[PDB]
Amino acid sequence: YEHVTVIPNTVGVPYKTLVNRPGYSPMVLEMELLSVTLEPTLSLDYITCEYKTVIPSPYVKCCGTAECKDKSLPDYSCKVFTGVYPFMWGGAYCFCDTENTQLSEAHVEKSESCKTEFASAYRAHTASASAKLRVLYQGNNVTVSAYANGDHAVTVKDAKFIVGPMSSAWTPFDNKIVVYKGDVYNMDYPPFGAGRPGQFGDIQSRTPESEDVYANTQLVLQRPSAGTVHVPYSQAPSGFKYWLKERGASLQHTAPFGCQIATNPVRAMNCAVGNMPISIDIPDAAFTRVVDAPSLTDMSCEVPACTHSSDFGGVAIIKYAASKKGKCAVHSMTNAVTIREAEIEVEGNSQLQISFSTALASAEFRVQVCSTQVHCAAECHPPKDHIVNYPASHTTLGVQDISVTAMSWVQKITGGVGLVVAVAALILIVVLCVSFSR
Amino acid sequence: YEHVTVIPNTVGVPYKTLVNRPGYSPMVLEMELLSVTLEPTLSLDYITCEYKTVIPSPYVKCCGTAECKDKSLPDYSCKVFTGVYPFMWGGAYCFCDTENTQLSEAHVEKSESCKTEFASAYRAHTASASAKLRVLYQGNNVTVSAYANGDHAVTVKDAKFIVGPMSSAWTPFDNKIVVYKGDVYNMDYPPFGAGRPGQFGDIQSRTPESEDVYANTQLVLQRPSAGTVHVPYSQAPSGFKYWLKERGASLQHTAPFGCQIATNPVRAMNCAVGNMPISIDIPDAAFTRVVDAPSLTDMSCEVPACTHSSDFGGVAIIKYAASKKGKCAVHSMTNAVTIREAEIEVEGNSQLQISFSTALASAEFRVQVCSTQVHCAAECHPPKDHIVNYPASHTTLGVQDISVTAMSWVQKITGGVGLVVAVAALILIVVLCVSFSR
Repeated sequence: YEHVTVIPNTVGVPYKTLVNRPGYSPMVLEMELLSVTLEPTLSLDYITCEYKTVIPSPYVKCCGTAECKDKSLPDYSCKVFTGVYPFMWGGAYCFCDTENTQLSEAHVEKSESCKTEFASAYRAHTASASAKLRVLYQGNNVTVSAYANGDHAVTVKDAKFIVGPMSSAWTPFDNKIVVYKGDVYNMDYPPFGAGRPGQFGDIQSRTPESEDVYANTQLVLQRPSAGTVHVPYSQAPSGFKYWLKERGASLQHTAPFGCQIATNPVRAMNCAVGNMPISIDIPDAAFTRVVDAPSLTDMSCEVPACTHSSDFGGVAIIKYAASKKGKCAVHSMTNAVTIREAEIEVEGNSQLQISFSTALASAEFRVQVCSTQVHCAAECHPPKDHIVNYPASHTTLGVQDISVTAMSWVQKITGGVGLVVAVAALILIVVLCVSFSR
Repeated sequence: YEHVTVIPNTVGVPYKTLVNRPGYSPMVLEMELLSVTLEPTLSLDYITCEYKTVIPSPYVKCCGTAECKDKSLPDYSCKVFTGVYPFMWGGAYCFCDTENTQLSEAHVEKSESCKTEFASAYRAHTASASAKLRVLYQGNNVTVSAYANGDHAVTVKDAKFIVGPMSSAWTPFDNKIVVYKGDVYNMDYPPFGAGRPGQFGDIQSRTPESEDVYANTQLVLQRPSAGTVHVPYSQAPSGFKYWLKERGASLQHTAPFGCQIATNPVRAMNCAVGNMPISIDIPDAAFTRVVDAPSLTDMSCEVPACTHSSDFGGVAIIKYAASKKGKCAVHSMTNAVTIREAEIEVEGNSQLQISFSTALASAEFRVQVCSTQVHCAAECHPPKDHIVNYPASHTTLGVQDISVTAMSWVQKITGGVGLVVAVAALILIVVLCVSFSR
């Protein structure tokens, strides 16, 4: 039997609904989203990582100039210094006191580490929504996994399930993202070949394995110090190493809608935004005929206590007379009153208990048992503890239009001045009428 | 020295621009898009391919009933038939004339073909633009390849080039596409698990090596014929084998803007749409001081013949005096006239000749030679040949007003009608003024 419904896109809250097949007993489903995953489509622009600077042993020309020369390497720089006279441990290295020169040359490369310590700059396109769901019927507690595409029907225990797409098209990932490990960031990273010295992207590669290193480190060689064979230089420190210190909190902490964020694959999970359609077929053997029911009548309903506790702070007694032993479903007709139970056993002339939850300070609602309906009404006290660790187990209040019973003061004063206006108008009509008549 | 320009995004047409550095003799840059490529970002929804049906030997129970054992295979079916009496080549297979039964069972799988003969259904998220370009200065053709991101500067022959961003989003791929080999198609393929019998998508899997076969063939078994041991059945013929026939024309033959389309990876090429921004920073060593250059004087244009052909249909001769031998730029100040040449050379008192292309019926234009301008004028006779095998070597006409000389017929009739109105209005104003003087 085909049935169709919509549940809010809120993880870990049970939403509960009535299958009402014509000619057969009703039954109550409940289901909850165990997980919802948005998963964007990623375009790699470039990999950023720590650079190394390569500085070969400097060539020193005794008694003449070294010729300078060009080379094509990613940030290559070169100079010839004149009037050097280096000493090594045993003596002066040069045969004459002056007219020597030192060539010096350097270039940047990816570090050996860039296999492991690197970050990825991605553009992120729209997302392959996926979902995981628990459902309960007649004591069959069962789980299903699916895409949210509104097709791809999954069968289990000869039931069949279809889900999505959700009404929301929001995602926390912006058009540009960077990922490092578990951390992923919305940031407007510089395009390939656009990155400055000493900032994220001062060195870039199209892929982690490519040799086409872009680098912009502003390396400058400097005059070697007196008597000494070293190669001094000046250069902006790694823009990556600085970003690792500066970066701040990733989307796992900063993101809207209470969502959780994960990597490989890049995912956003359990976003509390919008609502989700689902359709379910349950096998026609799972229904008892409307005459095979317990057949119960002459109900009345009673409320020992009620409290708007964000969970099942209401408790009620239902009186009944039932023709035989039989399993019975129970459900609440009104969106502002959710119910803990779903099915129960009845026999004979007796009474039964249920628990319920509401925002209402005066709970008025109808309970649909097996085929048959009863009205329930009681005053509901406020809860006493302030803050709690779980989301409210019911719909929000109609704050404009579901004020309490004993708000009848509003009707009492509205008639208390509405009749004053009525008499004022009727008086004015009579005196106006005689003034037209004469 | 840095110069910026924009050229129409139209492959294989050369465009011309004038390098301008104050205090240095000018030079002319010619460039040509050799190709431009859009590569869309693909997410694989599923593979499809020819199915195979598997039909094991039928179990025949002599002298009793066989019965189904169910199993979750991708399009499984089972049936049992009664009163069968199968023969084999030597006689009856069953011991007795009736009370026999044949179980028949079947399912479907991917064929073994699906590594070779398959089609691939993709979503196609936004593309990245790659461009291959030729450019010419200092007598040398040079060629550069870049991403058109607008920032990824490429250096070649000691000059630095940057290109893009692409000034339009337009892409020949729809949001969903399928590919086969070289063929790609825009089509609204059915979602995963949504496929109908006898159409594209009647068997699907999320990768070609996966075992997650969705299938919907409507396979149904039939009762065997008299005396015979086979398994007859009805099934919708493999919908991929029909789509290989019913295929239509791939986007390579049907797409807008005259583009070419190819696979590995999927690419659109040479879409003649929008325009391409370019910046080039040629070395300061390419210039020579204007105080040294052979700067022209007494320049006198003449145009022996002209036609608004789609190639260089007109020719001009310039009488000149020049102080010394040297290089000399030529460029056209009027967008409706394109000069063929670039950086000619000049000496003495003499003449030179140069060729141009134009849509103008009565070409008048200014030619900027080295550091100085001359005014040039002609009548154009229309080309004799309808149809040519190449695009126009000139700008599209500003036909909103850009038109012949001997349009002075407009000045004649608009002047005559203007004067008869002006005289009629003056006569009215005089008589109106003296009849106001009363």
